[PDB]
Amino acid sequence: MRRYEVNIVLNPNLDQSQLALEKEIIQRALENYGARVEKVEELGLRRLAYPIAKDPQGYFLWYQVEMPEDRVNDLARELRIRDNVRRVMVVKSQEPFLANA
Amino acid sequence: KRQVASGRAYIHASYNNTIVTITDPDGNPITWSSGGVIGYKGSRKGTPYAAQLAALDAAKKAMAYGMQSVDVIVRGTGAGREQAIRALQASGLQVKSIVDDTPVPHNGCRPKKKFRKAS
Amino acid sequence: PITKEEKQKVIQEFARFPGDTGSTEVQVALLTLRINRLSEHLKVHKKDHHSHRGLLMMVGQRRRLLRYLQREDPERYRALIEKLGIRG
Amino acid sequence: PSRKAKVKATLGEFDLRDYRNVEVLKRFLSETGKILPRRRTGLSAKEQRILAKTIKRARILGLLPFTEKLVRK
RNA sequence: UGGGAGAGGGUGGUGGAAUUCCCGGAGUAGCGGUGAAAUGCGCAGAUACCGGGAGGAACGCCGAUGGCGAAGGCAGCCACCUGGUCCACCCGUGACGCUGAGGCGCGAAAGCGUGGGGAGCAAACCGGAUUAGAUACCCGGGUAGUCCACGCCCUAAACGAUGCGCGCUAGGUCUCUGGGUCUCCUGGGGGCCGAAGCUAACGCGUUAAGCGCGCCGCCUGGGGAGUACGGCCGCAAGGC
Ligand SMILES: [K+]
Ligand SMILES: [K+]
Ligand SMILES: [Mg+2]
Ligand SMILES: [Mg+2]
Ligand SMILES: [Mg+2]
Ligand SMILES: [Mg+2]
Ligand SMILES: [Mg+2]
Ligand SMILES: [Mg+2]
Ligand SMILES: [Mg+2]
Ligand SMILES: [Mg+2]
Ligand SMILES: [Mg+2]
Ligand SMILES: [Mg+2]
Ligand SMILES: [Mg+2]
Ligand SMILES: [Mg+2]
Ligand SMILES: [Mg+2]
Ligand SMILES: [Mg+2]
Ligand SMILES: [Mg+2]
Ligand SMILES: [Mg+2]
Repeated sequence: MRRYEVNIVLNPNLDQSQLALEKEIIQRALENYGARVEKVEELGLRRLAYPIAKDPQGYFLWYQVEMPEDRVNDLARELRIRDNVRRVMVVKSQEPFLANA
Repeated sequence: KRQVASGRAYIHASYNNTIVTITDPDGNPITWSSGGVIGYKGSRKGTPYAAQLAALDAAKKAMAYGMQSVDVIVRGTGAGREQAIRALQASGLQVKSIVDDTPVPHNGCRPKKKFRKAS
Repeated sequence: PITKEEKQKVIQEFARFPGDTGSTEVQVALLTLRINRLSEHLKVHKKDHHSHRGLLMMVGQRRRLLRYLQREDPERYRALIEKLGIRG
Repeated sequence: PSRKAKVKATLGEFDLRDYRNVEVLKRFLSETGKILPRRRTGLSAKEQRILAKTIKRARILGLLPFTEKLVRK
């Protein structure tokens, strides 16, 4: 198992009806490939630097699983087929290299 | 005659000619001028002067429409550029701001041989 | 890649004795490990000519050590091979 | 010339690998979204490098700009 | 065993700027191009402007005078697979080494074959200029090609015009990457300046073109000529 991070910026104009309805699919696929929960942050709405998917705002969903390598890419295939999921960036975890600390 | 009031001016330089375009509050033009519009035909449509007239003229067709406030926006490089901006300064309009927004690619299309010679 | 546990096991599977980190036996075994991998890799990415040069690097290296073995301990040699599908 | 401050000191203890710390990274771009010249960010060769990949990584997430219009003038 | 840097390679995905085309809005007489022009495009409404969409190709700033690779050569971002390499410790093997005819593999661009793709650029070609002429430079278009897959081709100012490996012989200075008790010492790499020495000179100078040893490749006046013949390879162009 390798430690990864799964940034997800989805539709800001989403209600708590489907919001939780999309966070179940995410958890589904996540654990359907092997991802294992850990330090998770749901910062929420934020004004993107540039208009994305037509909208000038995004709802961020940062995670930190630890799934099987040869699966990761698949964990990204089915994680994008959603329509409210407008961005998926999974990137391996790496001890924070400080500087000027 | 929608009495625009306040809008934006779009200057456009080139080593070949200048063209100004006074648009409404957001995007949709109104009037416009160029070295062509006015008198000059050959390479004089580039000359700063031409660029000047072009701006002044383009601005008066804009006073008619009742214009007062403008947001200048520049694009390109050519003698005209700042000159046209400098002409719009006087003319008879309030220049709210000046934003240089030239279109530069993050390198995508091979330029014409006239713009390469450095591979 | 090749996990630490994965390697340390082969090193004990071949070591002539406790502490035998690097001997003509270990090395060859270890080498073969890498070769076999990189090979199955080049069966998929036939266009990775770069990794391929590395193969030749390894292959030759092994042929080197072995050429030593068969000369020093003609017996240890027949041993190694007859347990690595080498020389076929 | 570069006669003003220095994005290095004009900051505190931080992580260059932080592709989500918008408020700090923001500091490393000119009036325009162009990443800053090292001889301005005050970083080192190895920092300026991590930073770079960090920024560019963040831009994709949509937290940082790819480009801005040059105001003033 | 434990750390490190990297545009080293293969596969899949994905991001934004820009160009072209199409859709719509708003708008009017030109745009473009040049030393001047003109061809060309525009009232079937272009150019400039705004919003939407399609698509191909290439990655701005970072970026270096920097890095990686044996060379060719390699830079958006993420993941997977995979090569090389440096350091510390001195832990294991015990000379297991170096070079390398032939062989085999890799090998920019153009080119060839089959299939696909085709935004921009553009041999040939069609035009506008220039000119005594203009089979050119400048301008407008534009096909092969440039892109991808697979298979060929095997060439180059394929250059550091400098084969590989090892030992020895002042230092100074800048820099990339590592270890250390971190005004600095030590290792690996990239530069400039210079001891000794070398060189026809220019220059080289611990990254040798210096002092040496080892193995390979090659040279032997210019032209005829990288031609003819022969052989071998190639679908061909052609190559050795
Ligand atoms: K006309
Ligand atoms: K040859
Ligand atoms: Mg558009
Ligand atoms: Mg080169
Ligand atoms: Mg012993
Ligand atoms: Mg080739
Ligand atoms: Mg080619
Ligand atoms: Mg072809
Ligand atoms: Mg063209
Ligand atoms: Mg003629
Ligand atoms: Mg042409
Ligand atoms: Mg066409
Ligand atoms: Mg050279
Ligand atoms: Mg050195
Ligand atoms: Mg001299
Ligand atoms: Mg010198
Ligand atoms: Mg002769
Ligand atoms: Mg020839």
